[PDB]
Amino acid sequence: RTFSYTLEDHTKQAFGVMNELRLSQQLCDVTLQVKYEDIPAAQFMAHKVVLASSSPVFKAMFTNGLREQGMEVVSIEGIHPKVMERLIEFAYTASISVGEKCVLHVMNGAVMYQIDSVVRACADFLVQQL
Amino acid sequence: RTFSYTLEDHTKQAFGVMNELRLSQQLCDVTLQVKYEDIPAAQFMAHKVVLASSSPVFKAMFTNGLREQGMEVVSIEGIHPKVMERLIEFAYTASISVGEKCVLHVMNGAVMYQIDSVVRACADFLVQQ
Ligand SMILES: [Ca+2]
Repeated sequence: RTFSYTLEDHTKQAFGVMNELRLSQQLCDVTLQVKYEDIPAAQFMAHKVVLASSSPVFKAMFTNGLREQGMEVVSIEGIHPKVMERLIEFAYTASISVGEKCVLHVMNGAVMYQIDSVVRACADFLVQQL
Repeated sequence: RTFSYTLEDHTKQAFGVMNELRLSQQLCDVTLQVKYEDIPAAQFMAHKVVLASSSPVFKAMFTNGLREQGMEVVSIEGIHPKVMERLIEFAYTASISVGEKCVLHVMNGAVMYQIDSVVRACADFLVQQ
């Protein structure tokens, strides 16, 4: 005989704790430094695994080579802090919420990190405004 | 107007990748060394955030002390490797599967790491037997 059990809510509970840890700045091993014209650089701390889990681009970036130990700082250009903030929040929560006139720029930021699900959703939202 | 989107399956997909990373032994920042009487220590590579997300014991263990630089090796005693394996698998997949006659020792491990859900399921199983 075999005992089996699965907790249906597990991955949502778990992500809830991981997001708490991100906001507390605990266990974080990467800092995203986001530089946008004529405004100060912003910093977002996160966990590489979590970014990897949602984005093949971050996955490739953090499994390639092997970086000298500790806090990695990654320079990001071409994307507003607030777009990156929203992609990060998506990785950690499963949700994103954006002013309708800026959906195009979020989409492009999701393109850049190959977050296909938010690329599609953005796209479908733009197509129903035609 | 506002644009709103949630991907309902996101957290299952993302745990699927995190689990692949664990099995490919990439990005790992902790190696558990599990020692058990008259058997050599077994190693298990995992991601601290992930273990912390599923176990307050792991959470406390990795948030206490200093922001560790790189791979930490951690001695563990009082749990067979295979019990730890199944708890780690549970953390990363939401599922655990064990032969009936060892449910008790799995329950004990889940108590040790304060995985409450698997404690309750193991209890439930042992009472209706
Ligand atoms: Ca408890």
